[PDB]
Amino acid sequence: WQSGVHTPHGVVYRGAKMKNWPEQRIPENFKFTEEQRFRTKAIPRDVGTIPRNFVLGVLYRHQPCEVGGLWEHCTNDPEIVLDSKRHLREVLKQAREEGFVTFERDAISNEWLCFLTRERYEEVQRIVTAKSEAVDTHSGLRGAAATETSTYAEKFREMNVEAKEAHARRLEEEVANTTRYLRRFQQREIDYLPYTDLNGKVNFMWWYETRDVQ
Amino acid sequence: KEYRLTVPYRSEVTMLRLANHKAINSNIRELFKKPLVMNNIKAIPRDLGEIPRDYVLRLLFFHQPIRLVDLWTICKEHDDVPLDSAKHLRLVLKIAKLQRWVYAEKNQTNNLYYYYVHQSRMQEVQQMVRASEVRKKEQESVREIEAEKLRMEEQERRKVALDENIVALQNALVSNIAQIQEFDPGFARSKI
Amino acid sequence: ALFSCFRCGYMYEFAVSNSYCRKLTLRNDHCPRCDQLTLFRFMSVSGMVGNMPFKPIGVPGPSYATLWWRKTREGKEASAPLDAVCKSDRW
Amino acid sequence: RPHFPAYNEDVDRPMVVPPDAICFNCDKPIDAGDVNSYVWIPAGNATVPTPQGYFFHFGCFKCNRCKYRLGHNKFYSKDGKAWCIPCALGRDVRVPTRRWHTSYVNTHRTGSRLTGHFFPRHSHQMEFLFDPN
Amino acid sequence: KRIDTAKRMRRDRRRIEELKTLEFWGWYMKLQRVRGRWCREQGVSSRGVYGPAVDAAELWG
Amino acid sequence: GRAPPVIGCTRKARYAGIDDNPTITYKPWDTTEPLMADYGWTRGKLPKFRARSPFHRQQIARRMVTEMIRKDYCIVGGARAPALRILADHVVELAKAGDTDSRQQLAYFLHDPLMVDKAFDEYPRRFKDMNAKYAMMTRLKSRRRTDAVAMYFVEYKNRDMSDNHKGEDYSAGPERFFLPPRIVETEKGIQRPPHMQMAFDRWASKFKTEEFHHWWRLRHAKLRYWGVRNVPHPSDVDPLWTEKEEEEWHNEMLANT
Amino acid sequence: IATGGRVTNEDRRWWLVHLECAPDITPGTFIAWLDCCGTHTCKKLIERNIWTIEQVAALDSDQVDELKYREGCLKMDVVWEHARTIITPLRQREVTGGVESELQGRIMELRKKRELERRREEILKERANVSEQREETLRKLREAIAAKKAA
RNA sequence: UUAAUAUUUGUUUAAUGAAAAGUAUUUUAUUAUUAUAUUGUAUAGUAUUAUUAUAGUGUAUAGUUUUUUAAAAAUAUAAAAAUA
Ligand SMILES: [Mg+2]
Ligand SMILES: [Zn+2]
Ligand SMILES: [Zn+2]
Ligand SMILES: [Zn+2]
Repeated sequence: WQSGVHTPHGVVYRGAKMKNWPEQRIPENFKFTEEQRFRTKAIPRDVGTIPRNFVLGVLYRHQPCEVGGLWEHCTNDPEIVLDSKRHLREVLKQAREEGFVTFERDAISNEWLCFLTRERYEEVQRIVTAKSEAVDTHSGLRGAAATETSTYAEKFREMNVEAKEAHARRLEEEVANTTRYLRRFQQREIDYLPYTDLNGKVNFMWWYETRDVQ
Repeated sequence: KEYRLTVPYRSEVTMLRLANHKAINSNIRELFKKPLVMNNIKAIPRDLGEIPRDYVLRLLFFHQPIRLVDLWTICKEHDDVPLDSAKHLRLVLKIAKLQRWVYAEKNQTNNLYYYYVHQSRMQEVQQMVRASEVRKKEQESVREIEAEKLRMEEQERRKVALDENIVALQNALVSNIAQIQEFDPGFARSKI
Repeated sequence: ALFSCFRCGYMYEFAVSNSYCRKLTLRNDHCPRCDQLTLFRFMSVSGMVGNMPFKPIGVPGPSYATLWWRKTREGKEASAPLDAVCKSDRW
Repeated sequence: RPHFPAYNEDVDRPMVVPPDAICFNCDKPIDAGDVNSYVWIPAGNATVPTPQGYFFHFGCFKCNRCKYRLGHNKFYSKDGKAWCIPCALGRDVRVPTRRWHTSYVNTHRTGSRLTGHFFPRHSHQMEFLFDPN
Repeated sequence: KRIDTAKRMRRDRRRIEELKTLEFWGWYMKLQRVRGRWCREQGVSSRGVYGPAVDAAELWG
Repeated sequence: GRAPPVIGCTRKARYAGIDDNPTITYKPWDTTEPLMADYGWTRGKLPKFRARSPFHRQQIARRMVTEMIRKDYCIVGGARAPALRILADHVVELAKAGDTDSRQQLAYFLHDPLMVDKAFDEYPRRFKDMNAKYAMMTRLKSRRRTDAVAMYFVEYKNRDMSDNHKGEDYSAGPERFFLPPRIVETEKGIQRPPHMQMAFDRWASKFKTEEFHHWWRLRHAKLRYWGVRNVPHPSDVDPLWTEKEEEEWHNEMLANT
Repeated sequence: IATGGRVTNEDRRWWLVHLECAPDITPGTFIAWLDCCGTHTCKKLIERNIWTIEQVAALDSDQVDELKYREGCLKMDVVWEHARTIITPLRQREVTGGVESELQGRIMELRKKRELERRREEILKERANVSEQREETLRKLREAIAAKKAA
């Protein structure tokens, strides 16, 4: 995916980037032929466990979501694993096929929303809790830092309901800010390699790493 | 000898027609084409008893009478049907005739099923079905009450979910603060 | 061909060539819903992999079940909730 | 010539083995998919008990009253138990010349596969395909 | 006795076949994992004679 | 305007050239794409070797290409050799293209997805510096005694640029068909890809059991009952794999590393 | 195009006169439009970061040699010659569209548009007026029938 | 003599217990459990290693592993356009 040929010039997606994929500059006068645009074939994205779990975590964070702001929420999420809006749409389609999430339409705002199914909500909650525990185990801090974090968590728990909601809004906006800042220092490289299973079908194995950019 | 078999690129239907192996989820029609002493296909298990009997009894007491094709179509129109075929319906109706539940009277050119032997018990079963529908409505009212209870439980779930979101965002926040402190701690010390 | 999982009913489509005619009836494939190896059964028939001699690519074509299965997961009423996020035709 | 389709399509209503599954003569749990020792009789109905088809063990698909096989592989449900037609109609107990305490029936709905629900299920499902919407 | 023995033999054969298939699938997945590791270590990519710019263009898939 | 003296597509002789006259002629399928060529005796088609049907011919071609990609060479007989060489060229073309459609087409054609992966891994870097004719065909002076058919050694050209088969010697076969092939003294320290090494080790350990010795003696008995001569008695036969032979073969394999 | 082994003045004139058959081709269109630009050639050019006929025409002979004898593009010379031949009128099309505009004119364009919309409106006005006349005749028939019933 | 003949030509396996029949040198064929003498277990038939699944139970995804050949006529099958 390039900024000029697949999207209008000037736009850019704040997400994980593919490894060794050059972001080559495309001239402004570039245009596709009407017949050449039909025969364009895109590479398949990863709708696997990691992307579906990321999207399910975002959909559990925002209850419920809307298809318009879903990409904004995914970009604000710190550990984004999606490549672009096409990857997001493919992961949404895979979640719909698997039955994790359903798509409804609000008769008030005339917009499509993404709700979580009642049967899979328990598994989504389990996945979110496991991811939270993994992030807690991976995060490093000293004794005083851990004590301050525990005190802040206890204060947020003892706060009221609307107080907790305002605290969550402030926390998520500060998370968005710190993610936009940290993205300039490090990014997420997605690597892929095709292979063929025992059924003669071609599918890709994917790796996800983090690399510092200075 | 078949052109479809000699063709270099075989179709999926052509490859299906070669599924003569007696196996689970095989070509049932191609396995039935061979004789009964060759293929191990027993008789079709048709479930009879009160389960199809009461169903067809309700569906026939609703109309009183209907022809066999009309009864089959009206049954197939519904979603849950213990009957798999019109032949199954015919066997159930025949057993019911033998047990004196339905009786078939021939009109000028057709036969119609009626409930004359157990007409009192037929009305009793119809009233039982009506009371079952009333109990289903009462269960729907109880389900509205349980939906209010589930709205309370969902408010509790929203509380615990926002608490989990707070404890997660705080973890992501401290992780990003640690990363920014590792790279350039000036921004981390400015944010405190 | 179109296959369904024996345990959950998850369905995926993949054409079967002449080198996999033995695996047309039952496929041992990893299920994304069951998260493990499950047995897949043959549900509906697709056209073919190759081309019928002196016949177009459409011949023979998939059955009504395959065409209906696709139309429920990707179509007018299926992609409408997905055309608001990316509009797959574009990136 | 057989006049019945093969590989019944379950895209309208999938017929899968439930996770919890008991018998009709036994009311005891059965193996789900590891062993086909059970007998599945699907008809596409949620009617109690054991929706989308009940289940029987191979050894226990026999009549519950006389403890004998079935005549034409057709049992009669009687207040939760499976009886035979001579038992249900009230006739005398007839000992069969063939196998006594087991009936000729395939495993895993193989014998009840050629009849049941096929594609399309309803009439409104075909017009869904032939219409652009 | 014949009935029971035949059913038991077929069931045990089915179970052994299931175990064999499961083990072979696991071994093939491990094989693909090792192959991917070696390809990433040696710089080999099965994306053609071209470089990553073609895949970035993703005009051919 | 008028019509040619002979109208319609008329089958000409085997060595007759083209006519270049206006004739409404249709192709069965697009034969310009790799592995989709047609077989015939005209010049625009591959020489159709003898087979019971076009389906059987395509199956023979698929197994030929699979074994070719497997062991880097193949000794074939008759008209199968030109078809095998051209199909190997087509496989190399698909591998150098490296599209997902190319992967799927080679997977549809081949019998082994592991061989599909091996091809797409090795052949691009192996034939990056070659334009065409990636396979070499050599007509041997020895013929198959049974039917007196001409034998052909078909192989790939860039032997040294390959990851597998680097330094392999094909002047004489190995000691056993399950043992690794011969290696020249200069390339003794070469190393093979680990996935292919594990696959070969599994397939070779398949033959180290006693059930294989029983299959071997039973094949002796079958071919002796079927009238085939020069087949010794299963009492006189001896196993292909024994303990001391396996020990010395393991020593040689560790020497070749 | 065959070119028999080298691009000539006849081939350049061929490309020039065929440039009329592509009015929507701009100097910034994709490289797959150029003659003898196969998939291999297009992928190698995209590797070289060449997405445009302008960028093909701006190439050097040494770059063309690298693409032809080290990358594998056989007709790279033909693609480059086609680009260099057609690049000059494409710049004119992009800056002003001289050959496309001086022959029609905005005056004739607006005249055609206005006449088209007027004719399309007149086609429907004809049916409107004929239906009005039909309704008037129906009312006259009603009045005549009322008069005859009164008589 | 026909006869440089006709014919053969072994490169890819979808299925499960007897008895009649067949006696082919089963060297200790099996190695054991139970109990209790004695007796016997591998291979049809159509003049053959032949168009061949002997249908007595019983059910099933073990792929339960011998069919050459580089153009032609006539013949044999199968397909065979927007002509009728
Ligand atoms: Mg005989
Ligand atoms: Zn599943
Ligand atoms: Zn039971
Ligand atoms: Zn009974």
